[PDB]
Formats: sequence, structure tokens, C-alpha cells
Amino acid sequence: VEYSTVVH
Amino acid sequence: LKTFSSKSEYQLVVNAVRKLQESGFYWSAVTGGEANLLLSAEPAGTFLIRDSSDQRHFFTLSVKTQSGTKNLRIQCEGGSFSLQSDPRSTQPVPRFDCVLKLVHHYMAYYIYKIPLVLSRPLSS
Amino acid sequence: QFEERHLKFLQQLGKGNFGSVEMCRYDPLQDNTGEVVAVKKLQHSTEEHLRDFEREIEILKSLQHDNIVKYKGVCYSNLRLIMEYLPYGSLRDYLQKHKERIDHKKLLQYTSQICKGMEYLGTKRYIHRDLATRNILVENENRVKIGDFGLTKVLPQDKEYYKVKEPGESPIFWYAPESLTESKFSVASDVWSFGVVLYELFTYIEKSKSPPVEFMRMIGNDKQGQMIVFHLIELLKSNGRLPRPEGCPDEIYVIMTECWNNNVSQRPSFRDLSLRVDQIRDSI
Ligand SMILES: CC(C)(C)c1nc2c3ccc(F)cc3c3c(=O)[nH]ccc3c2[nH]1
Repeated sequence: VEYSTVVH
Repeated sequence: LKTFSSKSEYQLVVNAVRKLQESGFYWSAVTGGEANLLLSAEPAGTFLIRDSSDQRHFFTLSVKTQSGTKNLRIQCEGGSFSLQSDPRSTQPVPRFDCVLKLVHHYMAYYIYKIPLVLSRPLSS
Repeated sequence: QFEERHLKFLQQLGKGNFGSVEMCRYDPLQDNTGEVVAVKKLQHSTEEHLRDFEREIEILKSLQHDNIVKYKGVCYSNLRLIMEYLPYGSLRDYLQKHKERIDHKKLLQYTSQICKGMEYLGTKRYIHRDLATRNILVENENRVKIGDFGLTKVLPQDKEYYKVKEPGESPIFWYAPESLTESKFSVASDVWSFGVVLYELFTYIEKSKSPPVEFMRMIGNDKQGQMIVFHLIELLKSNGRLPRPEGCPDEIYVIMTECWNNNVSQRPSFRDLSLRVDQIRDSI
């Protein structure tokens, strides 16, 4: 699995 | 495992999954494995919604980008679906009443630092 | 009373919830002839644990019953709890050890003890929730006790349900449908939980007749994440339950499915339960 987070 | 917070939150998911199954790009109970696979023969910007593997989250967004296939957790807190927040995120994360409405919004936003590219769904 | 400086560490018993249970021996004389007692301590001391751990003690302290584990005393190190030592350990592991040496009338005997324990628990307005074979203890071949009131809460004066809007990891298979949806735990949530406990008994939980393995088998061993809880609710709302235990009397499985009734009202009380248990006990 390759998870990330969103930057605004 | 995390049980539901309230009756409202349960009936929320019923409508969330209903509208998700009607959407066509909802892949039920699919792990992060096929995500890196099914989105390999798809152009960068192709996405899908699947059941999270973590016990904290219901659904999870997977999207093919230039760096590769990236997955995104979709938290449901107090009856609103939002993407997981970054510590370097200056602007607050958007909340939505429907899970589908979360998708349409993101179609600038970046991901750790390539941009967020939502273009085409993956039919099921 | 008690002093931890006299407690000699003999061995570790087991671990459950947010603490560790160790076999020690309190002997003020230090000549090593003292009586053996079980000791439960906190691994990581936090405010969200040390406070809740102490609430468990205050509950157990108010619990005095033959079928409720006997509270011994307390000592601090980071709190530390002193309780009686039950050699055969948990009902879960004991039922697996001696499958053959335990017959039908014995399983009904425990059930009667668990019921009478739940009645003494219910009269003081407590909701165990964590009712499972891993939380029930065995003093001797013919007597069992209920232990670990960690998840036990106190009922309000007016409200008959205790609702936790901020849930953590939970045994969702021992949970009632009402406990899965609104996270509301009633005395009927213990009747449901007892239903699964009653299931565990007549199976001895052999190989893959476990409440998780069975429920997972029904919803499919592919559905993962928090989405499992959802599918389980669909399964319970669609009147699907855990199958009949292998070689289980008919009247007993009926009771299981009647505790597994969706409606709270239709779930038989622990009064009605203990009656049928003893009714089938002396008949056989
Ligand atoms: C795991 C859990 C916390 C429920 C727990 N396990 C035990 C236990 C296990 C083996 C054994 F020989 C004794 C015990 C025991 C005991 O002897 N007294 C009180 C609790 C307790 C216990 N409490």
C-alpha cells in the first residue's frame, strides 16, 4: 500500500 | 474495530454506499494492492473509491498520478466526509455531506509534492 | 492491607485490555510461605487508562458474589490491583484444554453460574459489554467466576442505556445490533453478548467455530477495514446469525437465537434465562 495526504 | 458514533452516522453511510454503488467507480472491499495494479494501465489522473483496510476509515480514494498510484484516506467524523489532513496544510480540509460530493470538488491541491490530478473514474 | 514491597513476582498469567496480569505472592514475613494472589498492573500509565483502570476497581469492589471474581486489595507503584488467584485461568483456555473431560450438564452448570452473576451485576445497574469466554474465569472443575470489568459502565438514573459517542477498538461480534449502530449498550446488549458466550460454550470454540471466523465466513473473508462493521449490521438486520454448534441440544440453540433477536424487548431477561437453564439442567 502507498498512502499520502493532500496539501492545500 | 471502530463502531458507529450515532444513528445519524450509520444512516449516512447507507446513503454514502448507495450513491457510491450507483456511481459505478466504487470498488467494494478492494485492498490497496489492486489499486497499484488496476491503475497501472490507466493514465495519470484515473481514480477509484474502495473500502479502506484500516479500521479507522470506511472508504479510501486511490488515484494514478505521475509519481505512481497514490491512495487517500476518507475520514468520517460527525457526519462529514473529508480527506486526511497534512501538517503542512495551511488551508483547512473541505467537509462534505455526501461522499460523492467530495470527489467532484477536487476535479490548487497537492500531494506529498506533486499536484492532485482527478480526471477520469474507473468503471466497475 | 497490602504493600508492593512484599509482592514477589512468580510468573506472568496473561494480558487483557490495557493492563498486564501477573502471578505474585504477598508474604509480609518474607519467609516465602504466604498465600498466592493474582496481580493486574498497567503497562503504560496514562490519564485515559489510570482513571479508567481505577473505575474498574471501584466496580469490582462493589461486586460481592460467588460468581463474581473476588476483589482482594490495592497497592500503588502507576496503580496496581490485587485479586484472588484462580489456577485454571480463563474459561476460554480451560474449555480448549479439557474438551473431552467436560460434558453437556457441565456446560449448562457454568451457564447457570454466568446467568446468576449477570443478575447480581444487572441489579447494581452495570453493563459488562465485554461478556466473552476470554473474560470468564475458572476456580475449580465445578465453579466459574466473571472477571475483568474493564468495559463495565454504570447505568444512568433515568436512561436505561449507556452511550459512548467516541468508541475505540471493540469485540463487534459480541456486540448487539444496537451497540453496532448507535453504540448504545443496554442490559439486552449483555443478553446478546451472553448469546455469543452461550455459543462459544457448546462449541468449545473448536478450530474454526469462532464468532469472528464464523461471522467473517458469512460476510465473506474479503470485506476489510471499518466497512466490516457495516456488512455485519446488514447480516444481523437480515436475520443471519452464527450457525448451530456441532452436537448442540435443540433447546439450547433456540436460546442463542432468541438472545440474538434484533428487537430489544424480545430478548429474554437473565431471570428468564437462568430459569430455563436450571429447567434443562435437572431434566437431563
Ligand atoms: C486476560 C484477563 C485480563 C481477562 C485476565 N486473565 C486472567 C488470568 C489468566 C490466567 C490465570 F491463571 C489467572 C488469571 C486471573 C486470576 O487468577 N485472577 C484475576 C484475574 C485473572 C485474569 N484476567
